[PDB]
Amino acid sequence: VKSQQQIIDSFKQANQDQLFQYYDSLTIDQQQEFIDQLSTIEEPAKLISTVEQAIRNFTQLPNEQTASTLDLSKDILQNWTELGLKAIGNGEVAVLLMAGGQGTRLGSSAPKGCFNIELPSQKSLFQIQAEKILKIEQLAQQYLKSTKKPIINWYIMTSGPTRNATESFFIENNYFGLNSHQVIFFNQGTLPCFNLQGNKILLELKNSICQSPDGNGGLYKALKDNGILDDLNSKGIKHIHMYCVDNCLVKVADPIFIGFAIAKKFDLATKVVRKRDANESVGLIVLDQDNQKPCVIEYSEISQELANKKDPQDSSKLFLRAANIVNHYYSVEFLNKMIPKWISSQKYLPFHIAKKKIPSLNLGEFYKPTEPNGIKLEQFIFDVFPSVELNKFGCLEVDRLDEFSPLKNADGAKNDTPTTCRNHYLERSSKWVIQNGGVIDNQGLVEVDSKTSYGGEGLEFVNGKHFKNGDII
Ligand SMILES: CC(=O)N[C@H]1[C@@H](OP(=O)(O)OP(=O)(O)OC[C@H]2O[C@@H](n3ccc(=O)[nH]c3=O)[C@H](O)[C@@H]2O)O[C@H](CO)[C@@H](O)[C@@H]1O
Ligand SMILES: [Mg+2]
Repeated sequence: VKSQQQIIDSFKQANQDQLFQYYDSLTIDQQQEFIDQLSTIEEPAKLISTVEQAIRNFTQLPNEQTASTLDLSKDILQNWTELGLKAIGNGEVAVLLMAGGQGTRLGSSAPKGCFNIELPSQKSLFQIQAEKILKIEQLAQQYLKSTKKPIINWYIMTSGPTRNATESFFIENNYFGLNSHQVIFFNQGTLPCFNLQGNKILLELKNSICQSPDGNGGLYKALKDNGILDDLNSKGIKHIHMYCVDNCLVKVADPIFIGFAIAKKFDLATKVVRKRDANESVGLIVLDQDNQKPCVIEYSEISQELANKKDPQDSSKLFLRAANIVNHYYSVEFLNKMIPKWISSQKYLPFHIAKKKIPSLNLGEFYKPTEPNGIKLEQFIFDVFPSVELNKFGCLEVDRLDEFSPLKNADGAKNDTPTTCRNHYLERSSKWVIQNGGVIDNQGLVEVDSKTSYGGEGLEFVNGKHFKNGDII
């Protein structure tokens, strides 16, 4: 621990004198708290240098590293399903939920997982995913003929701001049927916010700097610091499924995805769907021709010309169309070996710059700006992809209508709203029912309860039966 004076000196030597503009006029407790806040920032001069640093030839992945659920035979998919249900039934599968984002585009005070897309069940994203988990645990247990149901640890990464309401939500709901010990919360770190030029850290208040979650890429360090990686080893976990909280269709702990990784012996794998259109705000999974490594090019950093390139083999398609749906597979053995490397260098987790309108101290009191006035920093979870060996990387293309419908925007937008989430969810439910001989009245849509079906299976009993709009099956 450094003394109050030492923390101050270090920030001054890093040229952050603006941070102490009003220091002397603060009470002693405000000064002590400010210093406490400042001391969590490891090596400021470096960080400010690293931020300075922050301020192309791609092609499609080789066929050898790709596979698609829309092409594989029922037997292969069934075999992967079994490989995954076995891993699950043996207590080898854990799930990592990234829920540290603020979801600004959604305009809501509560954490996004608490969001209710108004399905007939009124169930939140969090509840939907928890029943998804209970369900696959049962499917795994049936498959293995176990007496006891396997447990799938659900590690939920929250941010300082989303933590209390998230944990409280789960407690208030008795964990949605899950064992209280299998839902494990841990906070990711933050990074200071900077001025538009990126050389000065912004003051939120006379005695506090503006800070924000360090991006989903800050998960690796949170994993190590919060003893999560330690827990994986102690519980004998071998497989990890990491996903985004906003996907209302997400197949949590999808046995097919896990079987796919097991079958091929992949250290790392990821899911993609066909890009909606040139402008869809999705990263794209490609092969960097320069180093012959898999990687993702984010939607906010790809050139307009490249996002619109037509495919040389087919004019009607976009050349780069493997949209990233934030569904990753990691082997625990790969994480044990790589996490130490990934968090001790900007090489695999470079900062990403995002201009923002940041409510903060005016250069002299608070104020809500109406044009960008600073930058937030973010590390991206996929920046470690090129560190994997190509033949150890897998890319599974899946069906969007069954696996990806994100909640990104408040109602009113054309895409990725509570309304599109709801419709996609009900359409998938209705299709499963109908696909099983069920009959839904015209203009009717039903909801399938995960307790009844994880993803379409076990719906045979629905044959010949009729349904009305809004029924829950
Ligand atoms: C960096 C990244 O993943 N980009 C992906 C993200 O875009 P996008 O920019 O929309 O990312 P989001 O901001 O919604 O974050 C993705 C996920 O990471 C979480 N999160 C984010 C920031 C943070 O500090 N902590 C944290 O836990 C969010 O809670 C969410 O579960 O989803 C798109 C699919 O919809 C993909 O095509 C993009 O490639
Ligand atoms: Mg292939």
